[PDB]
Amino acid sequence: NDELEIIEGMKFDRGYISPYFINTSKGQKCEFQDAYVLLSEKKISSIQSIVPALEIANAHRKPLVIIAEDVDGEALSTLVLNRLKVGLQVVA
Amino acid sequence: GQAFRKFLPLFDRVLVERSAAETVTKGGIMLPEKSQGKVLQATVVAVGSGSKGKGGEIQPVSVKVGDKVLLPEYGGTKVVLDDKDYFLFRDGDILGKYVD
Amino acid sequence: GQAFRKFLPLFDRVLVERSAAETVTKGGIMLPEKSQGKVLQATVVAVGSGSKGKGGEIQPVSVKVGDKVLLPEYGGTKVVLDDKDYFLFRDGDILGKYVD
Amino acid sequence: GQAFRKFLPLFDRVLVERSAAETVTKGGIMLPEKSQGKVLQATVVAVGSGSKGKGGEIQPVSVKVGDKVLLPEYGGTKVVLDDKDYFLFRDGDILGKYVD
Repeated sequence: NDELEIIEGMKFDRGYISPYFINTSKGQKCEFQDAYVLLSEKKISSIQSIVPALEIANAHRKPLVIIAEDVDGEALSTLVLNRLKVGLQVVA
Repeated sequence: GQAFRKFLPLFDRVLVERSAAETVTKGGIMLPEKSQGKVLQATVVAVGSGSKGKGGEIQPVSVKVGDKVLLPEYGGTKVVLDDKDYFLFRDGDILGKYVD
Repeated sequence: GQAFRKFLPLFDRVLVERSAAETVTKGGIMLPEKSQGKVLQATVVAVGSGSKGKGGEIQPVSVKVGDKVLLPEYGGTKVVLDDKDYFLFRDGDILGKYVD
Repeated sequence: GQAFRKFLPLFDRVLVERSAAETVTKGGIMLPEKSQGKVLQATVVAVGSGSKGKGGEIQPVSVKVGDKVLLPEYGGTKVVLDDKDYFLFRDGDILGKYVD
């Protein structure tokens, strides 16, 4: 049959990198409210470039989304680490 | 000169232990291990007798055991004692002393 | 020899603080940060005891704390004290003194 | 100075015997031979008379026969005595002494 689907908002066909950002205990979702956004054109390679954005997010105590060309294994290890212990709210 | 755990440097050397790794930041963020290099602040645990080159009497080392020091970046040998990495530098190479 | 904030150089060294960054020009224009390099005029804040190589007695450093000096281009190690970059040179390397 | 099996070093040298090969690990696993490199802990078996460079009187070697020492990584010559590899270093090159 025919279907009418009304998307509300914006959407792109690409998911989170590491399956540790899931804070939902539900159908495998990372779900935030009142989050920050970090838009990077080229890759986030090092620990150096990523730390200041996270210092902002933890200070203001809001989640943070990281939309970049990619999140390298070094900055990624920091993101997953800060996610799994005390519990900074991030996702890439 | 003074010794350490079954170890004693020779003539000029100084056995140090690098200080903490600085895993978290000051405010509230927290850091990995590939970054963060090797800490340059260390504590001296053994000291060699004295400079052999000093004519006649030996010139004893200046940094005394139990001090905190600012290490150089490069010069230094890795020694393993009781499965703890300690680093053996030369007395002339130690940059500063954290007196306080 | 004289110390600084919980820091003291060893035997020949000199801990200096580089002077301003020169952000604007003389007349009326204003400059970025990638240019302007590292300023060569600095102020000395700590001084090591004295040259160990001097036979018998140590030879004290000549540049005394509180002086302005013209640094060399290359020689120098970066030290961080209280989150302010200070640079540690050797006494023989310091070019000139701004006496006035 | 003291000798070893029909051998005697000259003026500064020190003949050591490298210690065990470390075939097995601490816990219970067991290792190959391409790995494990060359052991840096050795025992001194011959000692040369004394430093020729010392003006007038010779300055005798400091490491005395029968000591355990921390060898450097590179400096050293291979000698064959009774088909047992012994290594001949210079007295200044020996890093530490395992006093105990």
